[PDB]
Amino acid sequence: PGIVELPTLEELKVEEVKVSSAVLKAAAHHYGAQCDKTNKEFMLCRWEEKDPRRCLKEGKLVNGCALNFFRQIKSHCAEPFTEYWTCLDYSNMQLFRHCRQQQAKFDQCVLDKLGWVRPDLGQLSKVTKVKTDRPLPENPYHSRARPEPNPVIEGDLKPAKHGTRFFFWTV
Amino acid sequence: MNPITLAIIYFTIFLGPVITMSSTNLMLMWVGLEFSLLAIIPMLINKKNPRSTEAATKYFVTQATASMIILLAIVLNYKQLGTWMFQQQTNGLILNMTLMALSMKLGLAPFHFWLPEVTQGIPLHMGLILLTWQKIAPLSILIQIYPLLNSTIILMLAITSIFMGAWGGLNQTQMRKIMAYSSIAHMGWMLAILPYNPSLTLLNLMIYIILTAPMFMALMLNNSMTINSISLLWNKTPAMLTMISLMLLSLGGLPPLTGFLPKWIIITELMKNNCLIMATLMAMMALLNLFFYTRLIYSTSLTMFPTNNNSKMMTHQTKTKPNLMFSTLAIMSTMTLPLAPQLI
Amino acid sequence: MNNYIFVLSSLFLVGCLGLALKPSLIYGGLGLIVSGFVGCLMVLGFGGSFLGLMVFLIYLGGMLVVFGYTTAMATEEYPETWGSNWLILGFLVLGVIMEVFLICVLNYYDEVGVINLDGLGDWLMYEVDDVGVMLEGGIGVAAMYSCATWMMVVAGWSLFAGIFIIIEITR
Amino acid sequence: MMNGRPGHEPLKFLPDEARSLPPPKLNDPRLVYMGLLGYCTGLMDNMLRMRPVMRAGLHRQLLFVTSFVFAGYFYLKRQNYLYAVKDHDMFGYIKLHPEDFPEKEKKTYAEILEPFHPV
Amino acid sequence: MPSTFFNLTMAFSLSLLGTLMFRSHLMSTLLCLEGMVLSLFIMTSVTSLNSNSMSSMPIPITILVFAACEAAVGLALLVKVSNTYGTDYVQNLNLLQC
Amino acid sequence: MNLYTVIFINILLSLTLILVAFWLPQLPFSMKFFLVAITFLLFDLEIALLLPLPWAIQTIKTSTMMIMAFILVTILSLGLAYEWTQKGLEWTE
Amino acid sequence: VKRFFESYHEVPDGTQCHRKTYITTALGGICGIIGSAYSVSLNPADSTLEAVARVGRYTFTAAAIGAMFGLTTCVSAQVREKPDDPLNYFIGGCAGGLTLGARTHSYGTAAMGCVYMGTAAALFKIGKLEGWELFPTPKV
Amino acid sequence: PFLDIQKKLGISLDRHFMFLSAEQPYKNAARCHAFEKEWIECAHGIGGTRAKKECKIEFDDFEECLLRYKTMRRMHDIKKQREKLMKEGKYTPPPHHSGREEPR
Repeated sequence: PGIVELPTLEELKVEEVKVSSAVLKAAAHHYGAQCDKTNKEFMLCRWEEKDPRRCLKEGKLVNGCALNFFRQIKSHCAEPFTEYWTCLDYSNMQLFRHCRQQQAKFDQCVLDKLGWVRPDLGQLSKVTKVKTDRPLPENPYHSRARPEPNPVIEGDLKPAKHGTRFFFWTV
Repeated sequence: MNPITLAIIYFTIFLGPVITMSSTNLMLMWVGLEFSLLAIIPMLINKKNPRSTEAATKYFVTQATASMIILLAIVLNYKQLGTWMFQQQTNGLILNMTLMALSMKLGLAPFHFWLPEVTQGIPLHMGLILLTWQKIAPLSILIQIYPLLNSTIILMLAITSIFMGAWGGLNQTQMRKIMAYSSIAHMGWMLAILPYNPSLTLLNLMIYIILTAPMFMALMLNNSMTINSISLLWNKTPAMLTMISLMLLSLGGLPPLTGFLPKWIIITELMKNNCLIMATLMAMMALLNLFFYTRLIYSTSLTMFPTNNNSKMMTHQTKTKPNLMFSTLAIMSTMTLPLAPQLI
Repeated sequence: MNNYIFVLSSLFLVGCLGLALKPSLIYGGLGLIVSGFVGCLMVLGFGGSFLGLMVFLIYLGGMLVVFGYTTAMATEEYPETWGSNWLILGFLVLGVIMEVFLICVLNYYDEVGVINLDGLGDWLMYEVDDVGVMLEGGIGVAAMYSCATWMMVVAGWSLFAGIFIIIEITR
Repeated sequence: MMNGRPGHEPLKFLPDEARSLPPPKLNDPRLVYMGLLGYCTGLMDNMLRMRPVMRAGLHRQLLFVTSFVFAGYFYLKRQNYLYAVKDHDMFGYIKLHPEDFPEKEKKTYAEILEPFHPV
Repeated sequence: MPSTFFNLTMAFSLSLLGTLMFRSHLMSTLLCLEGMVLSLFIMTSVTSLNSNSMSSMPIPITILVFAACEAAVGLALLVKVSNTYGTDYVQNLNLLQC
Repeated sequence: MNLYTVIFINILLSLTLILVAFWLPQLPFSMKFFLVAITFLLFDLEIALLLPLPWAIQTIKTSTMMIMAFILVTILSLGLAYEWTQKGLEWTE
Repeated sequence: VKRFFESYHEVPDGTQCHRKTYITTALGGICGIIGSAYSVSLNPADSTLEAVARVGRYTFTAAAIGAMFGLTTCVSAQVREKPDDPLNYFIGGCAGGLTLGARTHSYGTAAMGCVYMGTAAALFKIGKLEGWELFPTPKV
Repeated sequence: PFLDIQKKLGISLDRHFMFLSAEQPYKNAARCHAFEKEWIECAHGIGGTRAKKECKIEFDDFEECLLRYKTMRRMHDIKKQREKLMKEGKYTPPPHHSGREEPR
């Protein structure tokens, strides 16, 4: 009962990042602000509409932004960024404790050559509105009308009539 | 049983049902049931004699199977829907299992062959509770879920209880077992009316309680747990008769008393709903309960049996156990028929 | 290693069956320990690590221990072994044959209901939060300390009363 | 049964809505009967504890009587309220759905034929 | 899931038979009770972790604790019985039929 | 698979040892014990209730977890002290 | 599928004796099995031999009762052609109770069963006719 | 329920997780949250027999989300037919299903 719509393999075929989790986890912080408008708008689309098949045009933009970001990081300050992830991936859980004095160096290089500044503590776990241009829908669940409540009975509450109406037990 | 233990156990017994009712979660209901079970067993087994221990084993085993069955029901409902409560969309087998379990937990038939033995092994001040504060929560569970029940088996169970309880009461002399069979029959009446109007089960239960509790007070008086040991009441204390006779005729359900009203309005409902055949069976087989109440009336009041000399040494003494609520409930049972509409 | 859950299930079945075919208690308690082991392993395969280990720690270590304790100190395996075990063993064999053929019968009438055999491995986990921390049963069981406090207080009272009940009984 | 009616204020003995109903004139036979019940209960308690009846426990009898009445009064109020509510809901549903109750106006004995049944 | 679940329900039914039919002992009955309880706890935790529900997980803990205490009092009763008769048999309980 | 391997290995090693062992050469009751086993149960159940603190603590209702913990511990201690005073920990018959 | 018990009223009381009799005999066997199972689970005897002997006694007895009853009611309906009138079922129940008494070796039980079972059957027919429902459903 | 002490006191002890889509601790929503949120909203304001017949289009979908009997059967028939085809010698599973691919 009812067909389902779907996109096609031959479309939605963008050239992914294909980069590793260590590198992503290392570069994230800056990518938290750089390329943030797009990602926030995409998460908003995905949370408003539960239709991944409608929230796609906001994914290719995301990946394009991330790639134009890693591109600047490849042009400038590459080796600090390579030694960094090679220092991280050594550990098991990839923590930011065993690489401190291999981090501020990369940070200062990225800064002295670019107007980025590593976010502070507790700067991404904060709701930030996002100004968009598309609208908000209603009935996102594609729900149906709510069957009408029971018509209520009302009127001044006066006493019984002739008694309890029980067998000759008038009162 | 020192006072701290006594108080804690009485508290848990007064709690189990309160939770079982005030809770809207079947797990909490089952929990309250287990509370009653546990906190009660000791009060049965205090004397630590073999009979008490045996009765405790029987009681515990049956009620354990019952609780586990109800738990199976709840879990199947969970898998089926997701909610911890019963809805109108549950495979009827689950309801039937729940009903079998509740029955075995109450004393209905044919799940009833464990009630007389236990109630004979027990003293009075615990059989009373066993019959009047353990059959409440299991009934609240039904009060909650009456619409979607299986009237067929409910009625078969009820009427089976009627027949078997009456037929056993015709014989049993032991007053404890007699009271047990009477409980069986009255709970049969309730379950018979239940899925049509629950308030009437509430009423039948309250009435059976108001008639039972004072009888058990009059027994606790003398620890006379036999016909030939209660016939001597007219020489030990000749006052309780004018009320015991009334209360037993009531339990029978004679019109001018109150015990009639329940059967009466129940038959009324069953006639509105076209169940007159089973109504007729119930009404024509309560007469045996009436019989073996009359046969004790005989032994006690309407005719005086041979006494025992040392009752003179007794009469030389005095006795001030019989509190006020006994008489109060006796009266508010026998002489309150004019106030049936104000009861509904 | 696709038949995993079905195997554990059949073994729990067989443990409960060896308990229902009441054997000598010394050779029934082993069936019960096996039952608990296999049930915990099933829970674990589903993902309730905390629940499985709680079982190992409480059921076996707490309840079966005292069951054997009480049994030994208060029971005697009188010579009721007129090859009773050797009989109920063949009876168990007949029952297990009955059950094997029963399932091989059912699978014909019911295919996508009772059991899906051709694709048995499927249909164990349905969805899962791939990028989500805090999704283990530890949190649900910890609930009692923030919400659902009624459970904790009720269990506490059950013990608070069971102590008095046991002691007042034994005397 | 009706415990789910619209806004059934839970576990409230007498809603404020039950002040627009005529309370019972204290001479009411039901209250009087409950008084008789209290008196007879005191009598029974005395005769059970083996005490002079009709001349003992006067304070006991007074307490019994007045408690019985002090209860019966408000219980009776609640019951009057329940019956009023039943009647009101019934008439309301009837006014909602008239088609379920065709106002059949009977015919006269002229037009209708009473068949015969002699002796 | 469905296969293992039907099998667990079968195991519950088998423990039911074990409790409803005796072989002249009482510890067997109580152990079958424990088997019931185990199957139930398992089915409940399975349902929960399969629905990904969490708040409903306290229930297995609750019922497991209650089964522990229940079996404890049952064992206490078994022990009183053995110490007042001389064994834990079942055919000794011919009393109360009078 | 890993734990399976390890456990099968350990079992097979032990059984090799025992097979070597076998080839190379060629009562009343004491209520106290039951009471102690019961105490052990009624404490393991407390343990099951009490383990989840390392995750119940990172929640926001500290005013609730702190309390419920104190409650469990103190009432358990009350039951223990009552058992003591009523002589469940004396061993003299 | 319950047809083996519903077919009894595909035709009215009349022909199809070979069917009505099989049905009544089946009910006899059923009630016999059930009563025998109860009286075996309880009030037991010495050997499985005597136990299953009691069981077979009860079962064959009830089977014969149902057979005789249904046969009488299929025969009277044929000869005394006033089918729907319940005297057919009453006479059938009387013959059945009389068979029960001839088996149990008791004229008193014979007559008691005659009266009771015949009236019960007549009332069953009255119900089937006037729609008196048993095991009803709630509609006040 | 029976004894509405809870509603009287305006409190809640158990009834805040009586069903699936209640407030889970760390916002981890359950499986059939939406279908529950619709079933309940249709079964609110009305009582019982109304819902047992005017909420089926909202409850069958829920029961399926919860169990997926029909999806199980769909996939089962698909795989049975595929096996029969690979037996008769007409199918030829491609790589993306047969063991490899060019993934992300």
